[PDB]
Amino acid sequence: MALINPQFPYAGPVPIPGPAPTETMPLLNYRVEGRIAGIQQARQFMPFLQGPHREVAEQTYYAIGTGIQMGQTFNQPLINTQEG
Amino acid sequence: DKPIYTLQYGNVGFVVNPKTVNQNARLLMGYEYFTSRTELVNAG
Repeated sequence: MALINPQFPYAGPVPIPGPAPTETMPLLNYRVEGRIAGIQQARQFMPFLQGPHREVAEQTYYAIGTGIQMGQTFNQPLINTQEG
Repeated sequence: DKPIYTLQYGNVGFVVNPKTVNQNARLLMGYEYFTSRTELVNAG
């Protein structure tokens, strides 16, 4: 967006020496076929386990029984003959 | 106010009539003037 100087104008570009025209043109680089080499193993001996863990520990229980329940020799009360 | 402007060379001159002239005498002139460009600036 330059302003044209009317007192000192200039013309378009003139030819100048050039950079040997084939040396600015590249070759198209020619890929050969390739292979991810080797026979891959199916599994890996991992350093960490792959499953979930638990944040807190919960107390577990198992039921037990008591035993054969016996009789008893109670201390027996007195007879309510109007004193009680 | 009125500049000297001819179309033919020497059609106006500057005159000095000297009374005494020594050896190796000379006359050093100095001008200021407007000259023109052919092919006007033409707005670009």
